[PDB]
Amino acid sequence: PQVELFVKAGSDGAKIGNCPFSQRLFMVLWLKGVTFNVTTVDTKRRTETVQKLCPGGQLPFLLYGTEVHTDTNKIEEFLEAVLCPPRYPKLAALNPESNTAGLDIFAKFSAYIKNSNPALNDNLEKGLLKALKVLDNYLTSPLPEEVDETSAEDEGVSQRKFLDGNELTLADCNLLPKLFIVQVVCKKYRGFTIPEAFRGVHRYLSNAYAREEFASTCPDDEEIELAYEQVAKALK
Repeated sequence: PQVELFVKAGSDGAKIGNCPFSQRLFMVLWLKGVTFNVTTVDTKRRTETVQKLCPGGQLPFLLYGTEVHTDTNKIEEFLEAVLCPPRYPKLAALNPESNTAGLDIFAKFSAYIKNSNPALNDNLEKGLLKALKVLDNYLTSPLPEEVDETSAEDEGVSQRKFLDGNELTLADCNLLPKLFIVQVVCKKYRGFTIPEAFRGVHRYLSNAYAREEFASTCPDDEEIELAYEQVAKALK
């Protein structure tokens, strides 16, 4: 059955532009191993097909067979439920807390980057750093599967590659595109990088950057910087 993912186009109206929902879904369909097409949508010059398919204008959206699905959380849940085993791997996290760890990082970033109040900058920076810390703690805390892990290097320190264990799950598909925006935008416009001190966060990222499902679905750095330029330059 035809699977077509419609995603935000970038600055030339045709390549993949900034959108962490679009990347999340691209990652979910890559991980499922299904055959799909991805179509970019220049929201300033929508085609008549797109206009007819998705009158509301939500983006990203999914065309499945003849059915149109909107809202990323809904599209992911639908895909998880319809692209299911034996044919397709389940990608849902086993540990519910894998789906919440790091949930506030993107909101704290957005507040920090859109801020133009010089007196709030350090406060918002610290709010971003604390959210990254919560994530780091989740990543260095052994998961259930690792209880009293006989093979641990350090006592009570986790070794797994990703949020929920050693395989990418739907929780990584949500979080990783958001962290990529954070890293790209914060480096270009605030001179901010995630502290090397967050060792769980940097291990997670090195492992993710080594996977093509993540690396090959990232928009070009340039598109994210372009999308964030106006707001991130507000701070004087």
